[PDB]
Amino acid sequence: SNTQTVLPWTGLNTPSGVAVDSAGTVYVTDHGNNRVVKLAAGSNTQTVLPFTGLNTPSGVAVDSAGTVYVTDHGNNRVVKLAAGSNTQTVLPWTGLNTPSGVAVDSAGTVYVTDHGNNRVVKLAAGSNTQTVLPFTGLNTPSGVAVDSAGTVYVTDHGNNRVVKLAAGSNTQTVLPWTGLNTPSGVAVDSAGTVYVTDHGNNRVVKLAAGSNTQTVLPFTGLNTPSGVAVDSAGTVYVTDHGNNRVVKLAA
Repeated sequence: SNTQTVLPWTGLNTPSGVAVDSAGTVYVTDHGNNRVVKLAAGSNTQTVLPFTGLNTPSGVAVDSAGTVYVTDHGNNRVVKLAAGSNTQTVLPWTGLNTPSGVAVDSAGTVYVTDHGNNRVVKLAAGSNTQTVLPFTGLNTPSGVAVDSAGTVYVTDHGNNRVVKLAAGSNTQTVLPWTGLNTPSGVAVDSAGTVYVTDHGNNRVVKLAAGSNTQTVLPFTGLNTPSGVAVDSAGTVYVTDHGNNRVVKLAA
């Protein structure tokens, strides 16, 4: 598709992050209202998830079980809420300063970019052992994604680059993403295409696996795109921060 759709949310303010589950439900960190909102596919009526005491949440992810993970930036913590529950769980991150993004893989491992500590950390499901991913040269990592192979993708906001790290590997690859400025969000689809939100150029770009040739996605009227998600159908969802809206673009 060539023309974007504005999702029927109400009362958003400076939305910071977006996730989408297998059922097409869309989840948004309504950063300016200190809450997390949820929208079923083909619904015009959001619901507010019963998190407690959030403060300018920066990012969101959802796993196969429908559990929702939120980087509660203002409180230096990451919380999760299982589907149907009213009790949030504070994850056992230690030494976590300012979480800027969160991703969860199919095995339930959680990945968090720590903006204030210039690093990316992960929590294995069940084990709850934090480890620091051996990225090198980072500078205020702003978002994170994980593909089905376990490759971790980080937007290295300070160095205008996207870097990836193969699972258990010691090889970090800079994506040959020409013209990138201040990347702020990342997502990866099942074909390994990478989607990045770019503040400097105020746009959303994508890069196919094994490609030097980006596409600028034809969104329109964006003011600071802040988060991005891609569903199994290839629909691209973007939080339009400066416009208090969430836009999407079918494949």
